[PDB]
Amino acid sequence: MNKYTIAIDLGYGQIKGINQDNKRVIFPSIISSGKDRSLDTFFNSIDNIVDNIHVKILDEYFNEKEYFVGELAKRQPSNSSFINRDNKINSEENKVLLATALGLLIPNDLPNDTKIHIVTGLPLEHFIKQKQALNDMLKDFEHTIKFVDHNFSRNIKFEESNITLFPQGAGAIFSKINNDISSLLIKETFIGLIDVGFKTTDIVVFRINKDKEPVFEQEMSATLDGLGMINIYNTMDKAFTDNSRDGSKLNTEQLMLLCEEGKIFFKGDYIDLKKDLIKARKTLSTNIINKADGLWGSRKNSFNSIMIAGGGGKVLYNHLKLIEPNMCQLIDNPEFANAIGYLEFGKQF
Amino acid sequence: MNKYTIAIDLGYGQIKGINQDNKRVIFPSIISSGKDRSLDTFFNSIDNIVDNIHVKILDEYFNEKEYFVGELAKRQPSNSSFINRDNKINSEENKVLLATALGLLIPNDLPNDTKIHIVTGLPLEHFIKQKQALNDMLKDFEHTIKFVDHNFSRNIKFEESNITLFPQGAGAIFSKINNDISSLLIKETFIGLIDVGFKTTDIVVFRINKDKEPVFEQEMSATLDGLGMINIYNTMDKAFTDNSRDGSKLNTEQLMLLCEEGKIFFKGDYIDLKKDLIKARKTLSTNIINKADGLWGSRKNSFNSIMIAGGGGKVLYNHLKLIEPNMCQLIDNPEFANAIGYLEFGKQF
Amino acid sequence: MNKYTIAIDLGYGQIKGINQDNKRVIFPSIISSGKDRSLDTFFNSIDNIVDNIHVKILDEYFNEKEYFVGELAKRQPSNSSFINRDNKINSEENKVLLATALGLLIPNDLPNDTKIHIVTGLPLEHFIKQKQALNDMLKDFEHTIKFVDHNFSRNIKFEESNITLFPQGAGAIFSKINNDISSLLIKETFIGLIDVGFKTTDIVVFRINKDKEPVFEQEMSATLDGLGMINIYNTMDKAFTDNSRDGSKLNTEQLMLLCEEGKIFFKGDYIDLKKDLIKARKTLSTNIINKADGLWGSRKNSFNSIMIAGGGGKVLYNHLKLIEPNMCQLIDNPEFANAIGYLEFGKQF
Amino acid sequence: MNKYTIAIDLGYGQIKGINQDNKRVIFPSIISSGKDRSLDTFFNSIDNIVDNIHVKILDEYFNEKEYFVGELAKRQPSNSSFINRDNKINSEENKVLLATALGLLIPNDLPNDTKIHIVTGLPLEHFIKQKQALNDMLKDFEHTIKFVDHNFSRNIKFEESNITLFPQGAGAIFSKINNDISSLLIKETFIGLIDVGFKTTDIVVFRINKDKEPVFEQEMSATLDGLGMINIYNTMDKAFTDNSRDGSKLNTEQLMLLCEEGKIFFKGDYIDLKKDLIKARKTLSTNIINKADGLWGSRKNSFNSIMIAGGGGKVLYNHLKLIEPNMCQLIDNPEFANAIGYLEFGKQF
Ligand SMILES: Nc1ncnc2c1ncn2[C@@H]1O[C@H](COP(=O)(O)OP(=O)(O)O)[C@@H](O)[C@H]1O
Ligand SMILES: Nc1ncnc2c1ncn2[C@@H]1O[C@H](COP(=O)(O)OP(=O)(O)O)[C@@H](O)[C@H]1O
Ligand SMILES: Nc1ncnc2c1ncn2[C@@H]1O[C@H](COP(=O)(O)OP(=O)(O)O)[C@@H](O)[C@H]1O
Ligand SMILES: Nc1ncnc2c1ncn2[C@@H]1O[C@H](COP(=O)(O)OP(=O)(O)O)[C@@H](O)[C@H]1O
Ligand SMILES: [Mg+2]
Ligand SMILES: [Mg+2]
Ligand SMILES: [Mg+2]
Ligand SMILES: [Mg+2]
Repeated sequence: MNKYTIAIDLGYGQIKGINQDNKRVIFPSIISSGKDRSLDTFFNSIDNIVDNIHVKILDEYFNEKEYFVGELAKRQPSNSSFINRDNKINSEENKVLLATALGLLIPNDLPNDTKIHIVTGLPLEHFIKQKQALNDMLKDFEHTIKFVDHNFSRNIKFEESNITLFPQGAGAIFSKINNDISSLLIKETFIGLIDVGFKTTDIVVFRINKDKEPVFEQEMSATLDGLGMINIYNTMDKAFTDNSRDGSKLNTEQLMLLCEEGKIFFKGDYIDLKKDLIKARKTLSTNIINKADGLWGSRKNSFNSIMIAGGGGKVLYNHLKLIEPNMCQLIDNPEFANAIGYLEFGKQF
Repeated sequence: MNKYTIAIDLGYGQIKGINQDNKRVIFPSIISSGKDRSLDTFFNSIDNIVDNIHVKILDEYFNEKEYFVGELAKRQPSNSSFINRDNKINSEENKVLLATALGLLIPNDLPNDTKIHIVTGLPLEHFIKQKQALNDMLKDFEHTIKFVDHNFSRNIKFEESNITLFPQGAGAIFSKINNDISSLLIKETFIGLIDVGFKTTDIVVFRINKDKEPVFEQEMSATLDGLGMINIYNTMDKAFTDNSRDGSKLNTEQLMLLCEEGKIFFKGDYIDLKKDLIKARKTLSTNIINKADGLWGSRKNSFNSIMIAGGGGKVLYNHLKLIEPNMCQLIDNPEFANAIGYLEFGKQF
Repeated sequence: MNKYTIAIDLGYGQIKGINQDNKRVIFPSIISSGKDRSLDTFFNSIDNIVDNIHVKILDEYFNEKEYFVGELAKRQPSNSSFINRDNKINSEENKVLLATALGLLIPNDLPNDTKIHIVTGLPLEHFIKQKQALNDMLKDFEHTIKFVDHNFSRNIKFEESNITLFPQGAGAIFSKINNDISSLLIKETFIGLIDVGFKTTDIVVFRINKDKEPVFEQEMSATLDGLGMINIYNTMDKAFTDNSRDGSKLNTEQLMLLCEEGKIFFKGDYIDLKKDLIKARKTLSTNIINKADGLWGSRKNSFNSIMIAGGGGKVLYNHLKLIEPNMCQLIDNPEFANAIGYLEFGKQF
Repeated sequence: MNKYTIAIDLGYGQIKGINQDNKRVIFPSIISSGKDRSLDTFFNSIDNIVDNIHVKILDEYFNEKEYFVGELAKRQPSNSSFINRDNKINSEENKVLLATALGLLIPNDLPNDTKIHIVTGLPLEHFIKQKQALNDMLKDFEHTIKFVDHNFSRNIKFEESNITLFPQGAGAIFSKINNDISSLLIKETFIGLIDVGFKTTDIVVFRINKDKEPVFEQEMSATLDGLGMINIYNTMDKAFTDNSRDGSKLNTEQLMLLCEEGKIFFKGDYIDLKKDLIKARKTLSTNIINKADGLWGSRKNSFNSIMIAGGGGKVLYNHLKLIEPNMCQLIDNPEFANAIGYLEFGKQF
């Protein structure tokens, strides 16, 4: 047979991905130490493997460690703090999250003719800026996974001509909608793509030519580092200490429980910040419009399609609608548009 | 040895050039600053070198200033003005346009005893006026051009008796038709050449003598200063602001996009002004018919053929037909009539 | 700084060189003084500059010394001795011969700051011994060349980061077959490269690993000093005194003229030594294979392709076929095998 | 809008083409340089445009060359020598011939929003192997044609989903008889189709199923590369030189004239080679039957219809009948068997 293909996302909110065979996984970017589980196995059945990933990671050097990752690390109070996780792409913590989705997307008993073409990504301004460290790490990568409670290993090792990078959401509109939007693109019109993530937020536009082929705008597209969904979590934390006034702080779970709900269950009571929830949501999306028109002068008048994506874009649709109503819309998977955009435009390989 | 020859046109609509190979280049007269390009190479194509002219310029102090020019400069929001770009031929803006067309037309590794001829143009009412300023500038020219992201370079330095100054429209019908009009001309008549330039329209006529040689008449031929395609850009500019009723000013790109077609795209929908485009073209056509008859009394009634040139000569031909029907016609290259007219008449030396 | 590239050789029989632009020269390594060529100038057209290298050479103390070098010096009776030539890489001979092919391959129209990466060579066994002396010499190099009878000159000076030092036969099969022998190299084999030069004979092998990467074996690879084409010229010279039966002896030009053909025209008639030319070339070919197997035991069975290099192997290929038939083969440019190998593997910088 | 349909063929013998309107053209696959035809215009009236295709074809950079092509090229002594047409599918020989019939088969003044489906083919073994080689060449096809002496231009540029790819001889029976031979096809037999091409004769078989539908066999069907009418031109070329006994060689035009007649005229005489023409036609027909039954065991008895095609099939039908009498019939248009088969099966899209 031929060599296999995997597209995953290294997004700091939740690690996303979808393979060649349209199996997809998603889990928050939280890791923890792993400890052996037989007791809770007896009480509650682990029905979703992704729900309860306890994982061991092998190496030739014999430096294996058990890890709780994702949802199983989210229940941990001893997990990663996640509000200040470092953006070192070559870090050992990023090795845990990346090696997690590998065996999840590799089906059981693939032959040796199959070799995994990984397709991952960088931020837009960090694409050229942070290319070589991840190029070094994926060249460096040589491990073997071990699933606790499911008991099947995957030797994971990558040569060159098996790795592929693209910028964040590059093929999300260069592919995956580009056959669909051929009805809408006509002549010299900018289509708009916005990806609202946790740490960072990217807005990317493609100029089409007279020949109806898209071309990239590096001066009409940039990376909004420091503007993202993490600012809502940083605001709603400070609003909770404004609402509790004890000095008490939510943990890593209750903070991430808040900005989906707005009504935290604290001291047996619903400490409410519903007004401060919506105000922080109109805070962030308005701060995007200034950064949108910071790259968009009179050229906003030539737009024909505004698309938004990202998990933040799911919960800021009407908040970010005021860029251009009756034109802005929502992509089918706001979160998975990076990975499928890495998939379909990765199907050049 | 002999010296290689490149003919270029410094017309303000678009810069047009050709060398001894008959290799021809053409690009608009729009410049912008040079910005680093590594990201856009990963997205789209570079192979259209005319489309992507990022270019280093070494100066007499040999200090780099990068520039965008033409189509790459046209997509910039901070490009040159181009609607009131300076008419000074000694401008550093013109230093960008002059060296750029040379770099695409100097072949790789010419012989060392071969040097460079250049044949340029001046406006017909400005050739006596603006002769020695460009004669100073062409002799002062010592620069080194470096194509960014195509990566080949030329050190270009001229001396005296290498440059050649003719008026604009001098050799377009002196040469370039002399081998073809010999079956056309009869005796003691005039031929018609009207070069519809962008800012100024050039009108030139030749008397043929008894020996069937073109002799020039400066009293029946002059420059239409201020009359040209730049009036159509000014006319349809008001036509879009009056149709939008918003103060909606087009940029440099949309304005050239408008008067090419008349169907501008504006905020999700088209603003169609195809009707007023005919009215602006009938205006400029009438602006040439009446100014022709000032130079042409009943001496017009002794013509054999009328050719028209310029890029604006291409778009007017149906409404500029009514100067003289069944005698007016179009030259074979309305854009390249100047530079090829500079070329063969530059081969007199 | 788009720095230029020129790859040269220091071959005793002749100098082989090529630039970045794949312009290549070849000329014998024979020097003489320079004398005023104006008399022959009116007689015969001095057209081939490579045939007619009368060259003016300055130094740091501006001491101009004209030299006949190459083909014209070979025509001179008072030439370089060249069959007992000193092997000092820092010789004035090598100062001229290295500076010879520089200006013959330094192109026209170079930028002001742009330097040239020079790639050179050493004998393989002496690459440890003589690394300092050429690095002493290339750092020393500060001169100015000038070309008599072709009316152009070049500046010539280099520093470090422009120098590049790979041995003879190193990059010839490392690169230049790199993506072509990759389909031939499979697992745990050796590839054979033998340079049959004039004075020296090189043997170099490369173990390819499991990972399809060549690795070097210094103990299956050696420089056979004292074996080469210089034996055949010295053998047939005494044979010329034999078959002439008079004690008469050739000159240095007839020395290289003989064993290219074997039928020297002497005293109004040919002198036939064609039998001994077949004898000596088979005799040297016997001495190559035996000393090849001096480094090659049963590891000759671990070969998959043998290539030969140098000017001698081109005319020895029928008699050098006996190493391993249909596994041994001839490289396409037997002279320029080191040169292009110096080129692309010298293009790492 | 609605898109037109033109079916062409890239046959090395002669180009065969038809449109949606059944207006069909045929001309030999020979090109030559073009020269100014006005002297012959006055003597003989140019009526047949296909006889007299002098043509000039622009690129997208205003480079174009004069070309005689076809019968007009067969009158030229320095034309495409027709034994050495370029086997690269992206050759300029292919480029001019492809645009030739497309200039001839697009009627005048079609709407610009109405495109044209082009339907092509490849030899059967070379179809999938060279599919993307043609697929990029069809997308690269961007030209503008100009006919000398008839003076009507066509703009010619098509992308993907404007093209159509089915092999040589595939749709010849998969359409145009597949909905007509249903009285003859019953169950589990094989229909026979042999396209006798110039270079390559194709053998293709369709099995019919239980459900009275054709299914393809690839082990009973093959391309005979090097078997075709090109053997006869090569054979009789020796036969003329063996009968002349002088070394007098026929030209390209006398070659094709020979193996249509067998009686060339030569220096006041007919050099009779009719017997050698009998020798070639029985030999080639025997060679086709042998390679047919190489692919065919006792499944030759499982036949019900044997059709043949090609221009060679037009001139070998008696000798090629001897596979099976009363079953070896001839198709309607032996040249245009691919053409209408490309047309009607191209009407599926
Ligand atoms: N149902 C939801 N309710 C509230 N917030 C959500 C929801 N789904 C996703 N999010 C937010 O979106 C973020 C996920 O963004 P994502 O598309 O993964 O971007 P990145 O690639 O930067 O991780 C999460 O941090 C979360 O706060
Ligand atoms: N296809 C076209 N459609 C509309 N306008 C055109 C077209 N081609 C050229 N032009 C017009 O012609 C002008 C080019 O004139 P040109 O011959 O370059 O004269 P100049 O020497 O004054 O620059 C442009 O400014 C443009 O408006
Ligand atoms: N056509 C030829 N006929 C005979 N000998 C040749 C021919 N071409 C090259 N040679 C021999 O090859 C030698 C050139 O070897 P070369 O590859 O330059 O090695 P080196 O690097 O040691 O100089 C010359 O001395 C010459 O004797
Ligand atoms: N009337 C004819 N007489 C002799 N040969 C012919 C005649 N018509 C066609 N042919 C032969 O048939 C060939 C044409 O084959 P064709 O069907 O075009 O196949 P291809 O697709 O390979 O070009 C010509 O080369 C020619 O030799
Ligand atoms: Mg993201
Ligand atoms: Mg002009
Ligand atoms: Mg050597
Ligand atoms: Mg055919």
